[PDB]
Amino acid sequence: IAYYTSEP
Amino acid sequence: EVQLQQSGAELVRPGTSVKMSCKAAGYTFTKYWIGWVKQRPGHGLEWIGDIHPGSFYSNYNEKFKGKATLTADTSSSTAYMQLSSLTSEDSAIYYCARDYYTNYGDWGQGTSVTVSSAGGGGSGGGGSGGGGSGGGGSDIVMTQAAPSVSVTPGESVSISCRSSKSLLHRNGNTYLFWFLQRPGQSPQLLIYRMSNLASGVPDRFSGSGSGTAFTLRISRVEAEDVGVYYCMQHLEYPYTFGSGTKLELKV
Repeated sequence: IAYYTSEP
Repeated sequence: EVQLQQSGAELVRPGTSVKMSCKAAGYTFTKYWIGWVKQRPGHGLEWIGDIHPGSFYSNYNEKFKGKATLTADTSSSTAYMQLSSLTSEDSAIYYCARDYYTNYGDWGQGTSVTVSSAGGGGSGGGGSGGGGSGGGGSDIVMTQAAPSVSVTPGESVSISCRSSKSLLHRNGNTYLFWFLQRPGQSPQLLIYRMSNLASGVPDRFSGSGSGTAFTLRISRVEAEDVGVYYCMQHLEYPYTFGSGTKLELKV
């Protein structure tokens, strides 16, 4: 999971 | 199991502030985004923002800029939301939810905030904050055409939603979610990425769609299916919900 957005 | 434990109800005067907590158990706190949701009677569900307790990156719905401030304390695995300068529009139940690969599957029990002249002095001032956002263009409008639907028990029903743009991602997934909120409960995730059944949800529930139009089909409706069904898009910030479809039994 990206640390900079939750958007897929 | 994953648990999110939220702080106690607040009853506070106009003009005060509150700071509420969401204590996380059962998973790695610094790995997953936590989102916050406002449930105000007559106003469905509304997405506030999210935060990554590992990086402290945060993103806000612009509607809440100057209203909500999100923080996290990794020493106690606790996330916080401060609401500043409270008005009667802020009276609502506020939820935290863990974002598991875009699925808001784990929800806190909610913190009730009631603004009233007969209330207290609140938590006191604080870090009023900021952090957003999506690109700053148009938000995705999620429309549920029916505010309610009445069904005979054991018969089946369709709940409809549509999005103002396609929710189809280039990875092939369609970022559409269905939630049910029963009386006195937190929202429950039913279907994730358009057609995937969430753990522990009966396979009486089915999700389908085109990309811009969607159907939650509830086969053989039971008493435990009564509540408000919401669609939500998790494609782009800010995340947005439909206005909700109340299912009632015609018993």
